[PDB]
Order: sequence, then structure tokens, then C-alpha cells
Amino acid sequence: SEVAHRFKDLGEENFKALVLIAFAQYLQQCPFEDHVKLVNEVTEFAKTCVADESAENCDKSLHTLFGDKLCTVATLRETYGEMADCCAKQEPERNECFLQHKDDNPNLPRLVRPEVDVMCTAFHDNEETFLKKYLYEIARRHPYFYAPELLFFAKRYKAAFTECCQAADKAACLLPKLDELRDEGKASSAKQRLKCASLQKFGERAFKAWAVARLSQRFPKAEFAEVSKLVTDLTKVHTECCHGDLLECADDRADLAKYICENQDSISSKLKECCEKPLLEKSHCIAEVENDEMPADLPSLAADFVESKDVCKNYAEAKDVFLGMFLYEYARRHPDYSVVLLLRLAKTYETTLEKCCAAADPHECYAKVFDEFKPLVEEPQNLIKQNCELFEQLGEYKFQNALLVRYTKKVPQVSTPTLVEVSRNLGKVGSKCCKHPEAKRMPCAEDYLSVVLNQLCVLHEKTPVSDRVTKCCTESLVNRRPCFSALEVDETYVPKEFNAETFTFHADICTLSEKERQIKKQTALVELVKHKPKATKEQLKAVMDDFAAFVEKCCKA
Ligand SMILES: O=S(=O)(O)Oc1c[nH]c2ccccc12
Ligand SMILES: O=S(=O)(O)Oc1c[nH]c2ccccc12
Repeated sequence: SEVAHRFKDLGEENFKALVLIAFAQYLQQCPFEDHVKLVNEVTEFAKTCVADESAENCDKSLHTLFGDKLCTVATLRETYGEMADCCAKQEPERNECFLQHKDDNPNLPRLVRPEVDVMCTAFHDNEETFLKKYLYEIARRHPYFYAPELLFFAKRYKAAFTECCQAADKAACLLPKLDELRDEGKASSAKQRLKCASLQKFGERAFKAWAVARLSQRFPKAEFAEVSKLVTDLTKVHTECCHGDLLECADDRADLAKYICENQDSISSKLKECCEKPLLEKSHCIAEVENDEMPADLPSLAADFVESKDVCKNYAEAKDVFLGMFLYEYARRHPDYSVVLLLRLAKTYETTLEKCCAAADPHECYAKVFDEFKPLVEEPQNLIKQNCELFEQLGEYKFQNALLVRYTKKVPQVSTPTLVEVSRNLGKVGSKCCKHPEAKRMPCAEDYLSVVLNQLCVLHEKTPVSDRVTKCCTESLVNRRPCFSALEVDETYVPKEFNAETFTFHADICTLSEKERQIKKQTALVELVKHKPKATKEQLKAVMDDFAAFVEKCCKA
């Protein structure tokens, strides 16, 4: 009984949380109550299997088991049309179909949170359901949220209430903590969405290269065979979480935190504070631990990778390992480079070897490969410098607007909401990274940009309208950012005419949150640029201002 095993390892509480998260991520439109019923029903079943490891159907894979309870509510086609086609399928296909149906932009009501009092009463009255509702709401809106970590957020959510409700000014104590949480949860969801996209659209080999680079940067002292071990386990974890095998992912993720803390000494002298913590805070702390100090006596890379004469042979013998070693070595000594840049470099090296080791004067051919790296390293450098400069002088809002204009002109066909969100996110990269000194700017900026452009790529892939987005999103995971940066203006784009129905003006615009005014004016700016692609940085201000001024007078007259 697979359930039995997982049950013993996670216990009842966490086991019940993971199953709810998994159902909420599969049937996103399904009501809360309905889910809870299925969960209990499944939990008890696991309980009867905990005793007689051969009852009714305890010798069934989780997929088989969960794929059945869901098909006892999804059958209702009038409710989840396509979902049903899935249940008519067999296994393991029955599972794939569901995964093909996860919705990155579920049409749902924005979670409005009542006054502090209503919440505190609800929390105090019944803690388990309050907590469960949170898990369900987050899970259905982010069908790829890293389950293990969602458990950690739930703990932080509980602790927020546990204290604010008891204190003097609850309002001022709760909101801040929940703001902090709403943001961090969106961030977390976006990063994980990139990991699943990597695994699902490009293959585990791409995910593995991403982890080697990232871990080597974080554990410069660790040994390649060690990093490689960590990378292999980490791959399985995410492979499972992304595929919906939430129980094993959580279970497997515990082991990794276990393993890493035991071997603390030979990995990083920074895990200390992480390892003397509870399970969930442990997993979490390790994932975000800062880079260790770089081993002081590290020989030039040129030695073993360009000057040596055994390059082609070692390459020939096992290119994967040799390429992995190149990345690990280059990465460990460049915590100042972004993970994607290191991957582009590793890609340039592999490409240079493929050609060079074919000619009969190898060493001479691949002798100046590091000169091919210079251009690749300064492009991101210039990009960041130029954009952080702009950011400093304009501030977040004005910067987001400049980006809205930039991107609408690049890919005008993209839906106004996606453009607005993506561009605001791109603007937050300016706020999060330009702060840092040049040494920490690139990993901050470019890896954050990869996360944000990944959103654009999954939102657009649902309803493709720009072959230019499609091309930049599917050609290569690592060159996405450079691909988008290179686009200027779509010259074949035919402008849109007018339509007052395109942008209603319901007076409810002097009543909405300040933040929501901006999002309205930005939604207007995008529509404006779509009508006048050729308009200019001069006239665009003229129509935005007057437009702002317009809503000013109007609102107070
Ligand atoms: O700032 S980063 O550390 O680069 O953010 C991260 C990206 N991918 C990650 C996987 C595990 C832990 C942290 C991660
Ligand atoms: O090619 S872009 O997407 O315009 O590059 C960028 C968008 N937002 C950024 C913030 C900081 C540095 C570079 C940025």
C-alpha cells in the first residue's frame, strides 16, 4: 500500500493538507466543501489500509486512488466540461489529461478579505477549517505552487493570526503580515512555475544544468560529485511536485533536507542556522541560504578547459560529465553571474567543442573560446546598467510605464491584461535589484526577468496570437531574455481603431484603490499604444498626462 507508506512518513495533519492541495490544483473550479469531503474519505481509507495492508484497494498507486475520488465529482460535465473527457480515460493517461488541464489563469473572484474581526472570530472558532480554506484558495489560483512550501506558508499564516488577534491594534498588526505573505506567495509561485516549465517543456537535462549552476554558486566548497548528488535528488523532488505526485515530493524533500544537514560540513558553512530548525523551516531556510565564501585557492579554468590537450578526449569520453564539470567550476567562482548567463556560456563551450574537435587542429581551434564569452557577459551587464539608470530617475511607476510602452510595441498582439501584469512585474525587478551593487545585480535582475518572462510564456501559450512570443518562448529556455530584448517593434502589425467598449469608464474610478487607478491608466496606455504603435515618447506623455488630468477634474466636479 503506497498510501500506507506515505501516511506513516507524513502523519495525518500534513497528509491531509497535501491531498487537499492536490485536489484543489486538479479541480480548480470545484467548491471547498466538496473537496474536504473527498479528502476525509481518502484519509480514512488510508487509515483502514494502515491496518490491513491488503484491504479493498490499498495495492493501488496514488494516481489511481486520487484519480477516482475526483472522478466522483468531475463527471458533472455541465460543471467542468473538458475535465470529464479525462475521467473517461484510463490510467496512467487519466492523470496526464488532468495535468494538461491545469489552468494558470483561472477565472476566479479576487479574494476580498473582510474586517479583522470577522477573520479573528472565524480563526478562533474553528482553526482547522480557517487554515484549510487558505490552503485551498492559494492552491486553486496557483496550480503549480510548490506543495511542501505551501505548508510552510500555512504555518506562517496561522502564526500571524495566533498573535495579531490577541494583540491591541489587530488591524495594524495583521494586514502587514498578510501583505508580506501575499507577495512572497506570488513570488514563490512564479519561481516554481519556471521550474515546472523547465522540466515539462525542455526536459530534465535542462533542469539539471540549471541546478548544477545554481548549487555550485551556492556551495563553492562542495565537491562536484556532491553537487551532482544534490542535483539528482532535487530533480526528482521537483519532477514529482510538478507532475502532481505531491506526497512523495514532500516526503522526498524531507530526506534531502535530512541528508544536507547531516553532511553540513562538506557542503556549506552557512546551513548552520537552517539545520537547527523544524522540518518546514529547515527545508525553506536551505533553499534560500546565501552563497558560501569562495574557496581561496582556485586555479584558472583555462588550465583544464582550454590549454589542456585532453579536452576533446574527455569531451568525447563522456560529454555530459565533462560539460557538467565545466559548469560547476565556472559557476562556483562566479556568484556575480546570473544562472542563465552561465548556461549560455556552457552552451557556447559545448558548441565550440563540437566543431573544434572535428577539425584536425583542435587545440588551435578552441584556443580562443573565452574571447567568445566576452560579448555574452557584457550584454546583460549593459542591459542592467541602462535599465537601472532609467529606473533610478523615473521611480517604479514611471519605469513600469516605460516598459509597458516598450513591450506593447514589441508584441502588440498580446492581450492587454497579460501585457499590463507582465510589465508591472518587469518593473518590480527594477525595485528589487537596482538596489544592490554591481556584484549582485546580474543574478538578481536576469534570473528574476526569466521568472517574469516565463509568466508571459505560459499565459500566452493558452491563447497564442504572437508568433514572435512563441518563437522567443520555445526556441531556447536560456536565451529567452536576450530574444525579447532584441525585439524592437513589430513592423507587420496593423493598428487597432477606436471602440469605447474596449475601455468602459464606469464612474467607479474615483472610488478604487490608488494602486487600482494606476492599473487603469496603464491599461489605457497599452490600448493607446495598440492604436498608435508609431506614436512617440513625446506624445505618449501628452496623452497620458491629459488623460490623468482628465480623470482628475472629472472625479472632482
Ligand atoms: O535567488 S535564488 O536562490 O536564485 O532563487 C531560487 C531559484 N531557484 C531556486 C531553487 C531552490 C532555492 C532557491 C532558488
Ligand atoms: O529587456 S528588458 O526586459 O526591458 O529588461 C528589463 C526589464 N526590467 C528590468 C529591470 C532591471 C534590469 C533590466 C530590465
